[PDB]
Amino acid sequence: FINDRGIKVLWEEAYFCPCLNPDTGHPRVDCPRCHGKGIAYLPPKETIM
Amino acid sequence: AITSVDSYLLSEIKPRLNTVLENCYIIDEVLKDFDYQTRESFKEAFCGKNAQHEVTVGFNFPKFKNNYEAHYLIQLGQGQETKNSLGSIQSSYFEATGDTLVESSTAIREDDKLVFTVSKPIGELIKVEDIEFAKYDNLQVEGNKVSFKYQTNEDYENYNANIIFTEKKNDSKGLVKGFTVEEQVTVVGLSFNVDVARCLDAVLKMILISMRDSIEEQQTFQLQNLSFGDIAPIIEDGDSMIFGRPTIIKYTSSLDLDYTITQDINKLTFKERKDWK
Ligand SMILES: [Zn+2]
Repeated sequence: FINDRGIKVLWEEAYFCPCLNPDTGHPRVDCPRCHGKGIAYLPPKETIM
Repeated sequence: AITSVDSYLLSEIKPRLNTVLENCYIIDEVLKDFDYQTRESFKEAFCGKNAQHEVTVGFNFPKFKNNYEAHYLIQLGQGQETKNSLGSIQSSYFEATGDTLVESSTAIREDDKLVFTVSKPIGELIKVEDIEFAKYDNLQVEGNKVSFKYQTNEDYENYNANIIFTEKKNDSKGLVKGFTVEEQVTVVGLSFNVDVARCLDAVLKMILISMRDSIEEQQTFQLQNLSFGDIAPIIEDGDSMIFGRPTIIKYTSSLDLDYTITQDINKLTFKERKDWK
């Protein structure tokens, strides 16, 4: 039922990026692994939702 | 300079908090007025090198969960400019001077002078600890070294001192232009245990009193003034409430810039010219 009704999506999993400032606790705005969001993402996974 | 009271407070509070918490008799003195069981429970939980719990410090609005058992939240507040100088001239200098520093050093003999070596070029020497030199002592400063005549002072050939001084950036003239600001920062000790909130309040007040003597807020951030809020639930709809008592720390400080002057005049010259009308 879900495979019939859902649309194909790419799912990628959140984790906090280890670029957070050890004092201020905020992301580095230049971080390449996360583009200023505090959250980095694992490689994408194909799923239907 | 431009200044950031919040980052100053974070940098200053964290080491002081650690050094009090690793030292049991300090807490035993700070909490002498509390109920015996409150005191002993706090000292058992958070205090000493074996302490299994820990306190934490950081700015507000993190994206992660904090140690809500005991956490000092630092929260930058309001401010306003209060006093201005004529022409906005806060000061003037003949030699661009950096931050004030205090460093330990030892004398050494060199070529029948005593010298103290300092890690950075001395822009100005404020004090050599526990020494007042006479003119006979031929006190001189050069680069990053202080130098001091050996002849009468041989007993002090390894004397240990603290040097209070300030860096130099460069040899240039200018005007320090700026104004004074009065600025507030809030700090709150969050805990889901009310007795922990009350103890964190006491510890923070002790830390701020101790901070008043530091060079940082003797030279800048002057006139520390404290206000205290009610104890209240900060968050009320978890499986438990989180409590805290705010304190507001207010500081008076200078915001200013080094406006360097390139113009220099090194000779007047005179001429007479004749008017035949
Ligand atoms: Zn990052």
